[PDB]
Amino acid sequence: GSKKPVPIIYCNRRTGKCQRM
Repeated sequence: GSKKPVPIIYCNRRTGKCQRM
């Protein structure tokens, strides 16, 4: 989408780890 106003979980392949953004 455009933005993520929700503290949902996201997997950052760059750092090979999922966090909250």
